Amino acid sequence: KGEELFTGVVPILVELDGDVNGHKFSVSGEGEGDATYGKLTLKFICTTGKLPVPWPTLVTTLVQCFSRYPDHMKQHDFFKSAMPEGYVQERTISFKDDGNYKTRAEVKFEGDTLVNRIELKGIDFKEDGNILGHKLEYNYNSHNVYITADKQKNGIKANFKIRHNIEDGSVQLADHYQQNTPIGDGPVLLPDNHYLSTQSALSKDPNEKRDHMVLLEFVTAAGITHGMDELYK
Ligand SMILES: [Mg+2]
Repeated sequence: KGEELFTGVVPILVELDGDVNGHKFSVSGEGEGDATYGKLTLKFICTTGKLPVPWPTLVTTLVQCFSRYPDHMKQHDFFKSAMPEGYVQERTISFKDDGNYKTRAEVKFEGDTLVNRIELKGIDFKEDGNILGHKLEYNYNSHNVYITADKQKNGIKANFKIRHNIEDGSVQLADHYQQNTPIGDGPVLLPDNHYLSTQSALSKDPNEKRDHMVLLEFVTAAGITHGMDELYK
């Protein structure tokens, strides 16, 4: 059902309201996704002024329905199956030796646009730790997002660790725990264990004076046992 909404290019809107250690801010993003290619193109603007945390710390919060699910794994794509009514996605992001973010997002269609609306709350950050001291490089490593079914919730959970490069050559770890639950009452796909292989490239718009982030991302599902190789023998 839901997967049919993702055969072409879909416009995306992202709206985030944040509070980190009492620093309030908002981010708006616009772009498009084409799940056929696992591909996202988005530009984000801090609409309140200067962003009080580094942009890379917000990438995971700022639409896994655009992941490319290989045909042989189509029955494992929770995210699209929940559309158009959508899902709630919640995360706890624990920065090693530092504070944490808690996020709540609703991801659904509004007309023909896929919208991601987020509230983010950060607490217990160190004033001159890597986050509030802005010591993170403006770049982004590749990762895997490990998904498991959460039958009790008619949804999924995921766990993964983000490695953020620090300007002195060290790494800041950000442990992620996620849960997704459908908003609608219809049936969804409950997957076998698998992962999403993610890659994200961060850049700047040379004509933009606001604080912003341009993002190119590719996400591909993997990790499910297939017998396809035997076709070629
Ligand atoms: Mg306290």
